[PDB]
Amino acid sequence: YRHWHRMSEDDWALPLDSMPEDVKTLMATPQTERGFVEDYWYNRIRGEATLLDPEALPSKSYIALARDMGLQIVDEPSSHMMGLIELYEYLRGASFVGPFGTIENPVLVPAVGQERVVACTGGVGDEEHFTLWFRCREGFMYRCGECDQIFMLVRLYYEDRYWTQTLVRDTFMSDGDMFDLKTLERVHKMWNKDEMVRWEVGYWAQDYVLGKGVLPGMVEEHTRVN
Amino acid sequence: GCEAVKNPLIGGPNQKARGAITSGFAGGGAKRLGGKGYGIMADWCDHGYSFTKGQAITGMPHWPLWCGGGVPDKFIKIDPDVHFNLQGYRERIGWYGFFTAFLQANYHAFVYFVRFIPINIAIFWIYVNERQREPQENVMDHEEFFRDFDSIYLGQVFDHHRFAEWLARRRAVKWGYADQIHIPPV
Amino acid sequence: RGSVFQMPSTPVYPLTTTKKVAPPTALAKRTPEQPFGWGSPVREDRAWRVVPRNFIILVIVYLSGWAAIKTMLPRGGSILGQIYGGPPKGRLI
Amino acid sequence: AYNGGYPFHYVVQYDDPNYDCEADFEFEEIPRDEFGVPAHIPPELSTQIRHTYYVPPQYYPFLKKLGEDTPELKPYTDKLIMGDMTYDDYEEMFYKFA
Amino acid sequence: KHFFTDGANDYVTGWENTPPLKFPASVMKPCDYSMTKPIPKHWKLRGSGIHGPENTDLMKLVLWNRLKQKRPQREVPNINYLKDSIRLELSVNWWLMSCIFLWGPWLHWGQEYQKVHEQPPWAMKRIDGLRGEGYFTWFLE
Amino acid sequence: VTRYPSGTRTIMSPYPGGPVYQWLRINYNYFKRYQWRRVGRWQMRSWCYWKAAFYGVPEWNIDPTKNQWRWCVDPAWYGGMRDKANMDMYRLMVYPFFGYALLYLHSRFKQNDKYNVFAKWR
Amino acid sequence: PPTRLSTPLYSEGGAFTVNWWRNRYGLYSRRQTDPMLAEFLFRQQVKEWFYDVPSYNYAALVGLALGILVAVIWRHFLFNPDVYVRRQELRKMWPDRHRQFAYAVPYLNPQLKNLLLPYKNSFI
Amino acid sequence: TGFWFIPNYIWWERRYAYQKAGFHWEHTNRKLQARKEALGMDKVPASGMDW
Amino acid sequence: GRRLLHGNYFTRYLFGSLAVIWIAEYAAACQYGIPRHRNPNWMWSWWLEKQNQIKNGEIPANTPGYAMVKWNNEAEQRWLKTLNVEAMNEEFARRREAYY
Amino acid sequence: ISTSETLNQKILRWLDVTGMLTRWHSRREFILDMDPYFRKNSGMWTEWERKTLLFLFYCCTLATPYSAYLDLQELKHQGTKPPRPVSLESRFMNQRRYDFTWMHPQDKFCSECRPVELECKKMCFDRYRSMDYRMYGFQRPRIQTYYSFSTC
Amino acid sequence: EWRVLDFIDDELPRLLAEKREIEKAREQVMSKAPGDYTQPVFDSSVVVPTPANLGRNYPTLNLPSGDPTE
Ligand SMILES: CCCCCCCC/C=C/CCCCCCCC(=O)OC[C@H](COP(=O)(O)OCCN)OC(=O)CCCCCCC/C=C/CCCCCCCC
Ligand SMILES: CCCCCCCC/C=C/CCCCCCCC(=O)OC[C@H](COP(=O)(O)OCCN)OC(=O)CCCCCCC/C=C/CCCCCCCC
Ligand SMILES: [Zn+2]
Repeated sequence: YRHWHRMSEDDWALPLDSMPEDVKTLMATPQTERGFVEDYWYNRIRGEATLLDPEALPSKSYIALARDMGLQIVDEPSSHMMGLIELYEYLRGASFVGPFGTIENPVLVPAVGQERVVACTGGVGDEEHFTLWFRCREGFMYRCGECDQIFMLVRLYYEDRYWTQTLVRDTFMSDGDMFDLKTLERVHKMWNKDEMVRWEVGYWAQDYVLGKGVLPGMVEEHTRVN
Repeated sequence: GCEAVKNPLIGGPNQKARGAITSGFAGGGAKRLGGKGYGIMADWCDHGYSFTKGQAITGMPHWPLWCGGGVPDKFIKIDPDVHFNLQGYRERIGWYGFFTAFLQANYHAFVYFVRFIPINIAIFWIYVNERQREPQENVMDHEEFFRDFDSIYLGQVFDHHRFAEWLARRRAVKWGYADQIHIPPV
Repeated sequence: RGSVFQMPSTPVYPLTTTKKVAPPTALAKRTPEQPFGWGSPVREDRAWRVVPRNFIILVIVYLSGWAAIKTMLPRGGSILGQIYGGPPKGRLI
Repeated sequence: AYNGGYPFHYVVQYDDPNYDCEADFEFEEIPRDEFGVPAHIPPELSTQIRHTYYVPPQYYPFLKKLGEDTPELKPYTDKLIMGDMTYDDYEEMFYKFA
Repeated sequence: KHFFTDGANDYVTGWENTPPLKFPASVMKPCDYSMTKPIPKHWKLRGSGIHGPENTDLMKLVLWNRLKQKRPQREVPNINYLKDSIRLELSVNWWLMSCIFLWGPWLHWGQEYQKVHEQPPWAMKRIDGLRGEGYFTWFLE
Repeated sequence: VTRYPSGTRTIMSPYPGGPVYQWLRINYNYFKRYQWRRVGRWQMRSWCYWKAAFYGVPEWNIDPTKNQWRWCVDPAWYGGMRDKANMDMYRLMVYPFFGYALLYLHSRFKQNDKYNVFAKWR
Repeated sequence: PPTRLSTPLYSEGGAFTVNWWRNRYGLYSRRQTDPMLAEFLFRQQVKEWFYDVPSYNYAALVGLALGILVAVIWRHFLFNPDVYVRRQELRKMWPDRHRQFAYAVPYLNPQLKNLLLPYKNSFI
Repeated sequence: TGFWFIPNYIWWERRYAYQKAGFHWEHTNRKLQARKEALGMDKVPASGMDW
Repeated sequence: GRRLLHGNYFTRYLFGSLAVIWIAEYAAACQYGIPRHRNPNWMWSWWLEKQNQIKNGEIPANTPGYAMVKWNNEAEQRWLKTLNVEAMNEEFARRREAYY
Repeated sequence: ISTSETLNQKILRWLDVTGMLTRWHSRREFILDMDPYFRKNSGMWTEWERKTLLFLFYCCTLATPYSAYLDLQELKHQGTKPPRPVSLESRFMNQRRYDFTWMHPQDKFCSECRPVELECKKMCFDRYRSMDYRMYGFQRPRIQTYYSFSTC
Repeated sequence: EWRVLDFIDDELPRLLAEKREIEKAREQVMSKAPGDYTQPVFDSSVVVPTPANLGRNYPTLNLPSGDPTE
């Protein structure tokens, strides 16, 4: 959005030193129990394990492929929530302009709390009036006293929580078959051999499953000076 | 008071039990000295580039802004749980620790003064070096000047070395040290 | 280790033949005693001792020299005056 | 058309595996760009050279499956299989299906 | 340009109101739905209708304005842009050259002439009997 | 094509140059890269005014939810005890300042002979 | 004033027109982030300030006041015998400033002074 | 407030009395005339210097 | 890339303003009939006549102006007691001989 | 004198003693004269930007000696500035309502002298020294000190 | 690739073989009927990067080899 500042380096990828060292437990943790860093590396390890196995991709369904990469198959419930989330974020630093509100289609006023201050400017052209500010509280269909424009408050609330991308992913995504560490090892040997590492994440991940320091050059990789 | 003050350390175990964090150094993770690491890695000592050794001690700062990002947990040394929670911190650090913390809180101001003072010393040297010297003869008699206007007003441009010598002899006469100095011949 | 953007042109990991023992922090793990920093070697915090010590010495030298100059040299208009501001030797006032 | 054409974030590569731009003070190593172009070849010249993505041939059957299931996606997948997909072609594919 | 302007010289965030011209309209187009044909009455409003990311063009603008921040190479600007970027720098440098090779020589000549004739070569010699160089800018007399 | 060490051989002439020339070229190259630039590297790294502003500030955690001290704590006290100590030290100087300021008022009051208001007419 | 963004706004050519104003209105604006929104805000401002009849009265008053102001400044510099920008006369004693004394009488007899002085009989 | 007023008060009162007695050089001059009277010498070496 | 000012605004309004100032000043001079011939000298007629006499050799060279007035102030009386124009001329003559 | 090169090449070689010309005509040589940290960003520069930068840098560094010459002549001129006539005290000249003490509010050194009136201060310092009070300055002849710019 | 280009003198025979194999594979996959996703038949040992040949550890060539005094 225009109100956001510049992408960080982390916005693209995370450093491999932030990979959890207990990979064996990481790949067995349920999604609802994974933190932001743990969830990043669960998806990256599992997603790259399937993508770096070309011979199996054509026989893998889009439902299974999306699960491996950690992408959520969309549906009307989740689409509604995500859309209203992105609309809330956009309105943080953007103007609020849209069609005239009526009983059939009230002006939708997203909010996290139970109230949001709103102003009615009336219709277009000569039907526009001076700003009339009012407090839009949930559970009431508001009508402007001047132009009769109907307003309504929409709350991004779900089960004692507000709506977030993390909440939407946890509520609607279902964990599939438990990730098999044999796949990690098999793909690791595929792209990492004879001092050539073409899957750096899988070389670090396999090292942790082995106990940290087992694979060649990994003790030297983990030895820091400050 | 606390163990941390008694035995200052940077990034050890049992930080919470030790009771305080005495080092403002943040970051690390470099594989070599002076190498690319995480965090900003700033301190009063043992950081940056060593002039005497001509070697890098820590790498360039990794800012927590767009140009960089967060620090991996493996290399975090200032735990906010212990860094904050200042309840009764004065008892943990003692009076000398309080003095140390105050002095260490002004590293930014110290960094500035180290960069600002040198030029000002140079400017002051200009003043001191000039103040020692006798004043030049700014003015002479109004009448005598106009009776020899051309020589005085234009002597410098025509021959500056002889004009300089003439000025010196007049200074020696105006301050009564003519018989105590030998003015070099031109 | 640095940015995720800088990388080697050829991705190679050395098969180190040296038999040096592994530094303790190289094989370390997060622990309840060490929630953070377990991958970095512990070091001495010289600043905590050197900053307050050096500051005291400089202040003592600064004040002691100032007192000395203003009490062990003849009275004068400035410090430079009290050092190089007397009349020429042999000039009786 | 932003920041004078300088990307805010970009990849740099180094030939020496143990090279550190912050610790070392040598004067012989020449950094490369994301495509591998050495830094001594100016941007105006390297940007004219055509760079295409080469995937291992074991991926061709997968890229073929994608094209058939989504015919609108087929022309982009065909370019990738034939080694004719530049970065610009990839960007067009990415934003077309958003 | 030196000064930052949100609309034109937005280098702090790099935001651009419209997509690159290189992109086909089928891939990305400027966010402009002013020409939308009238909606049939039997169509029903599903979305909010509010101007925002529900519109495809606006969504793609936001997406691109964030994913454009990483690029494999530089987008070389043309020489016209490069000249404008350092217009003041180049002009000041030429001003320094003028001050050394144009102002310098004639100023020296004037002083040397003044030495011999009492007044600069671009002044009217006086007869009043007053002494000194006198004015230098003759056109401000 | 033979590649010489950077900055050691001229490309302007097929003749490398005479002994004095080569000495000047080699030694200036060394002085710039390994002697003069020691000062610049020292100032840039060890005395950065912007690194010093972040001295004593906690690391920025990669986990986004572990940096809440950014808004839970005011920026003036991001430094923990160091920043609290600086405030506390200046706090200790309040009453010394009051005595000092009160003395100035007394100094002016006395110098203006305002204490002799009654003695003047007695 | 059109109410649909599809209907274009007429602009003259020159340095103060609808097109000239559009180019510069949003230079410092954080709110004009896309064409649709930018045009809506631009027309909103134009409608409010340039289609307001009474606003044009103030435009007349600023022009009149500024024109008088610029001219009175210029007149002092160009004609007032006591304002010196050149230095020739200031490098001479008062009795020798003939070129500056030439401004005196012409400046002492402006047209309006001759035209309005006869009307003192309406005050005395 | 009074506690820290005392040391400032004492310092200023001594300073004020000194300043009323004369300038710094008038003070050193009075000690020079006294030294010239003690020795009966019209001109004596300046302080910190020998004869 | 969008422009706010005239493409050559700095030179345009600098040289342009100077041109308008110069032209307006000429117009103002014409309307008031101001003499436009620069005189760098003082206009004291008696003084300029004394200066011509010096140039003609009627008054000896380097003779001060206070050696020619009919009223002298105190400081000029002080100077007249030490004034020797004849000696000054001889000294200048000696300098010329040495130089050549 | 070497005959293995042309006269033009010899002149250019000597002007390249510091490598300036070589860095202009070789991109590789310019990038390898940068310290490694900044060499990382070099590949993005255009040749237009690179040579324009060198041109601005070279013009500046080549004019510094000229400014240095102009400044030295200025110092010499001030070091031997000609004496000027003593000012007659005109109708509105040398008006004083109070002594000059803003520099020394408490000490009140040289109350009669003006802030940078060096000759008045010298005689005033002499009085203080004659009164057994040391003052700094105005004692060494100019020609016997370094950096005076008054020596023949 | 640019890194390989620095060693084209030695890699040329492999590069020519690699070119042929990639072309064979492209042809086979393109010509296959829709729904046929079998792997192409080619010699992967000459194609880099692939599991069969993960490449070579190329030495840096940024080393001066000339004496400035000659
Ligand atoms: C067939 C066609 C041939 C045409 C030939 C054209 C020849 C033209 C020659 C022009 C020569 C100009 C020389 C100017 C010398 C000025 C020297 C000078 O003043 O130096 C001092 C002065 C500073 O003095 P200060 O003491 O500081 O006093 C002033 C400030 N207070 O320094 C400067 O001005 C520095 C700049 C010096 C510039 C010298 C310019 C030389 C120009 C040569 C041009 C040759 C053109 C040849 C064309 C050939 C075509 C076939
Ligand atoms: C960039 C290349 C180099 C340029 C170098 C220029 C160097 C000199 C610059 C000096 C300052 C600018 C003015 C120059 C004026 C030149 C002509 C001149 O001498 O003018 C003299 C003349 C009067 O001279 P005197 O005969 O002594 O007086 C007689 C009785 N009144 O003065 C002027 O005209 C110049 C002073 C006024 C300048 C500005 C014009 C006056 C009106 C100002 C209006 C201000 C309000 C806002 C206006 C907005 C735009 C309409
Ligand atoms: Zn309404």
